[PDB]
Amino acid sequence: MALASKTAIVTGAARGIGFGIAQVLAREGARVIIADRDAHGEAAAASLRESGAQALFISCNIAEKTQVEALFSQAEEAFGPVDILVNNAGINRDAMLHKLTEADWDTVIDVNLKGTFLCMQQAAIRMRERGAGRIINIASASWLGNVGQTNYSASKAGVVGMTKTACRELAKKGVTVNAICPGFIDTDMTRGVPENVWQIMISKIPAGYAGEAKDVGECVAFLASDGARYINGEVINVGGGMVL
Amino acid sequence: MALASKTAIVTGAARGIGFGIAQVLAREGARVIIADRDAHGEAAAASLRESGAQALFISCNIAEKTQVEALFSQAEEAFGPVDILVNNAGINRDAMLHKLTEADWDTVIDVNLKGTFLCMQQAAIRMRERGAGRIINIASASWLGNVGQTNYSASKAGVVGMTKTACRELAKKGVTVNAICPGFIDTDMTRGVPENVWQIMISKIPAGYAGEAKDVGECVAFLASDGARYINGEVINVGGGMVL
Amino acid sequence: MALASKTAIVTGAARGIGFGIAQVLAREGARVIIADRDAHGEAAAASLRESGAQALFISCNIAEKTQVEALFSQAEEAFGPVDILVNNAGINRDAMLHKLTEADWDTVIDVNLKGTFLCMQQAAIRMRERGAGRIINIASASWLGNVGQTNYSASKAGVVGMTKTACRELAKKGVTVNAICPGFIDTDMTRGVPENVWQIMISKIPAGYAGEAKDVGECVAFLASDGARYINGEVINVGGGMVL
Amino acid sequence: MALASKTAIVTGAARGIGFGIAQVLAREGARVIIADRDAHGEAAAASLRESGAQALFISCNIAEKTQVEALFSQAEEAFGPVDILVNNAGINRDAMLHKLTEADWDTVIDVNLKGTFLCMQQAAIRMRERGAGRIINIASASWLGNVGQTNYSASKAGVVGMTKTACRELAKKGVTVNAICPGFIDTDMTRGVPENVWQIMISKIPAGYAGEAKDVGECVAFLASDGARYINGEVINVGGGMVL
Ligand SMILES: NC(=O)C1=CN([C@@H]2O[C@H](COP(=O)(O)OP(=O)(O)OC[C@H]3O[C@@H](n4cnc5c(N)ncnc54)[C@H](O)[C@@H]3O)[C@@H](O)[C@H]2O)C=CC1
Ligand SMILES: NC(=O)C1=CN([C@@H]2O[C@H](COP(=O)(O)OP(=O)(O)OC[C@H]3O[C@@H](n4cnc5c(N)ncnc54)[C@H](O)[C@@H]3O)[C@@H](O)[C@H]2O)C=CC1
Ligand SMILES: NC(=O)C1=CN([C@@H]2O[C@H](COP(=O)(O)OP(=O)(O)OC[C@H]3O[C@@H](n4cnc5c(N)ncnc54)[C@H](O)[C@@H]3O)[C@@H](O)[C@H]2O)C=CC1
Ligand SMILES: NC(=O)C1=CN([C@@H]2O[C@H](COP(=O)(O)OP(=O)(O)OC[C@H]3O[C@@H](n4cnc5c(N)ncnc54)[C@H](O)[C@@H]3O)[C@@H](O)[C@H]2O)C=CC1
Repeated sequence: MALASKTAIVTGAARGIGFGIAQVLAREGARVIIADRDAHGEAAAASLRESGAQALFISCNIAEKTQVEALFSQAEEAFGPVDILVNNAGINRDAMLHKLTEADWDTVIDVNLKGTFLCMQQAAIRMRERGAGRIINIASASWLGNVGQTNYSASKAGVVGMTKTACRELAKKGVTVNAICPGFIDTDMTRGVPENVWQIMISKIPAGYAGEAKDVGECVAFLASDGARYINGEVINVGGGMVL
Repeated sequence: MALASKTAIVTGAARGIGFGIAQVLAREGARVIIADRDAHGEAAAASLRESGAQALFISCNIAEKTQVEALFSQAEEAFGPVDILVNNAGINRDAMLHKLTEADWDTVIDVNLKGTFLCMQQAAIRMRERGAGRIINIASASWLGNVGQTNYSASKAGVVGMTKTACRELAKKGVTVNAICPGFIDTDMTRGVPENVWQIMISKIPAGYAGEAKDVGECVAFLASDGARYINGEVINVGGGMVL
Repeated sequence: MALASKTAIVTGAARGIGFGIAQVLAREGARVIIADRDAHGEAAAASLRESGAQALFISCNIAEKTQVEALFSQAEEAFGPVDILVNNAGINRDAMLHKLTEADWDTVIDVNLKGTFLCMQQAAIRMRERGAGRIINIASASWLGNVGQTNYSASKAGVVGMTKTACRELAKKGVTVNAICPGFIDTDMTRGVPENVWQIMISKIPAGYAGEAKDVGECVAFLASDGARYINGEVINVGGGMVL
Repeated sequence: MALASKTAIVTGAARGIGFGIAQVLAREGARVIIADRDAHGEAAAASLRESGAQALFISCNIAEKTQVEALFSQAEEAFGPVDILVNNAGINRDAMLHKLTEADWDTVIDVNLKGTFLCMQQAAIRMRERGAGRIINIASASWLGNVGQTNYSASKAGVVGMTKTACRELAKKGVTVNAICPGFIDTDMTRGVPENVWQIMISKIPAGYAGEAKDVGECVAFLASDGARYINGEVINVGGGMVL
């Protein structure tokens, strides 16, 4: 029970990787705020409660500062000081560089990059006064480039930059800020693809299988623990050796 | 005369690194569009003309798609197909993570990241049809983190991500896309800093001095030449060995 | 008890980081072989036994293939199949590039690089047949350069290269191979340094203090567990955010 | 004529990449020492002389300190102070990690890593007193791992480590030390492979073709010039965007 008596916000935790992260944190004893724009977040929180954990859904669009301020206020009123923030919420609006619309650019930056910043900021305001904390950002293997992902790669590389900046500003205050880059993970987004394509992606992964949400969760749980106090500003790939 | 009969757009070329880049490109025979939001860009273009080069100022705010579309239209009407794009325009609005205003976040992302995207997009639309081209993005040593630069580091890491994405999309079309990360360069932006700070930055540079605009220019000119056809998706530091 | 019923070899585990790693692995239930060239390794093993763990010292100079073959034979006779190898043993013989003697070059490469290879090889021979395993190499922040460390940086960068190579060869066989780069850790090697130097290294560490052996140990224990099955070929810095 | 009145040693310049580098340096006006263990080096030097350049073959096995000392003595007696050292000489003795013989390990480290060190050392002794110089090391895309190349990847990552170390020690003395990582280059070593295999390797290169020796040469020539004085400790890939 490595995270007993700790409070964690996981953004985008209604489903997929976020939900897997929330399960693992809950398994290790954390009180978990499921922060999501979608109301299925209530079902995710309920699922954690049914397994014996303490959990609460808070509706939040991370791209809106006032909603993010409200998320942190409410979270702390309910479960006390936020020890752990996991910035997992994100979207794709893929297109080739020459075709990408301004709207599809704007929206991906707004959620993945700005939204992540807004949450990091709220965590930082609080954590720097308490002298403790964990911020863990979910980036992507696409941060060093991927076809069709000018907006997404920009946003996720941006997240890595902020991660490293925040490490420098907050490390002396007892806070760690790290990034995880999932490789190819089995979720709803990756499942709905022709089976021939799936096999091509698998053949790019030296380990020979797609990861699960819980593989990302295990790495988050480790970075969130006291044993990872000296890991700061890192980018850890969770992709079975896969070089995108 | 490595760039004879080539047309280059250099954004942010009214002063500083951009102007140095434009000088070197002009020295190697390029026709140079000085693209800048500031009207001093006319004086910069005039200075190149007085030295014997062909040059033209076009007023442009790279954050506005319609102005960027106009920049490329006019550039091509005047000097023919754009062979080389140098995305140098950028700004700082520094602040610690816990203090950074939403406006200061927005503006830096809008210029450095989105602006760079808009220009890359216009270049890509054209260059992929011609089967030739050079895109060179000026990032920063701050892309892997720097105190006070949550917004700036996000934006510049983002530029690195897009650079690598564009390399993957465009390399087979005979186009290279690379990034230069200047370290500490002597310009108007770095000169207007307390003298105590300047000395701290100098002591971080193994070479023992601040670089000049022309040092960045020389690297741009090399990447722009036919001899660098096989360099693609690279991040080259021009910082006298400086590890930020 | 994440490593119950697992057998681990930790090279260089008589003292310092190696001994800390061995403690943490033992705490999580592993049977630990203390492999070291120094006979104080018997005391380290005894200390683990006195705390309730199973542990055995085996004398070994990792630079000698025949001794490494003997280490693995004996280890397996005593505690059964080796599930985990931690290549921690290493030395410094620092000197500026222009002064470094051939003997001091030879010895550092022989231990840090070749020794690590020999042990990796023995682990690989066995692990690839069993379809399971963990190899964790202790590299150094010096792998991307450090004054006075031509031989050491060469050796540790070399270790990173082998780590990534081995990930590619072994991942499909259910084995992970990862590297940890400690930053500045408080051990016998770092304590025996002029006090003026110590203070300079501390001022480079954003966290504000030198790490302990157990900080490296916690990261090893995580990578050795089933929860890190999808982390492969990584280089994880354990240095309180320190950029050397 | 960017390198007029400069003296360059290129190791391994009897054929392949080394010979291409020597051609480009000679084209830009350098006096070139072809340093090689093979006597075909005399023919390579003769070929440069027939094109109008000044060139000299010196027999040298870079793994032997006394021969390297002799190489630098003779080179300077013939063509005056060595301004540029290109450490290109290297070998492969590939094998899987579990099969690699001790002899094949030893020989690759001895040539690629130790040999490169010995030459760097001789250059450094001289260049640090003169207050000027260029060292350019040919590494490989394999430095971040490649199947069957435990020894080669170790050796080439090692070269990158030394490169960065030497940058830190020598930058303040007006010397730059950089590394080039060729991707997939058309030489005698790469030509002797079944044509079906070659096409698979080509399809992994975003640029869509294999590089030539002269592509590496162009990058060396640039780094060797005065225009690259502010590039130091860099690893530049010359591989058409190819991520190994
Ligand atoms: N699927 C994969 O294999 C990989 C995923 N990632 C990243 O990991 C993270 C999780 O991805 P998945 O589970 O695959 O995605 P998903 O789409 O299954 O889940 C995303 C969740 O975030 C929420 N969300 C979206 N926009 C939001 C906003 N503005 N405010 C609050 N919540 C919002 C959604 O409602 C949803 O519940 C994302 O950041 C994704 O980009 C990175 C690499 C690979
Ligand atoms: N000076 C340094 O040490 C470093 C500079 N950089 C980057 O290099 C680039 C140039 O830097 P400096 O010359 O120091 O900057 P500077 O501030 O001296 O000049 C920047 C130029 O860019 C133009 N510009 C700004 N926003 C624009 C827009 N939206 N549209 C069109 N033009 C615009 C400005 O009008 C100005 O002419 C910037 O992107 C900067 O972030 C990166 C690392 C270090
Ligand atoms: N302390 C620090 O801040 C850092 C340490 N490291 C690395 O961490 C590892 C451990 O370092 P410390 O515990 O600080 O050093 P240490 O010198 O205190 O302990 C080294 C141990 O390894 C053993 N060893 C040396 N050569 C050997 C050989 N040929 N065969 C078997 N055993 C051998 C020694 O007998 C000793 O027991 C080393 O590889 C070192 O390079 C890396 C970065 C920072
Ligand atoms: N061919 C390729 O695609 C790639 C080559 N490289 C590296 O680039 C460099 C040149 O490669 P190639 O031209 O293909 O090699 P090559 O095998 O065609 O030529 C290498 C030259 O180095 C010489 N040499 C070998 N050992 C020596 C020693 N101990 N002292 C002095 N000279 C010695 C040989 O006699 C030969 O003339 C090597 O370091 C190689 O590992 C790296 C990545 C890809």
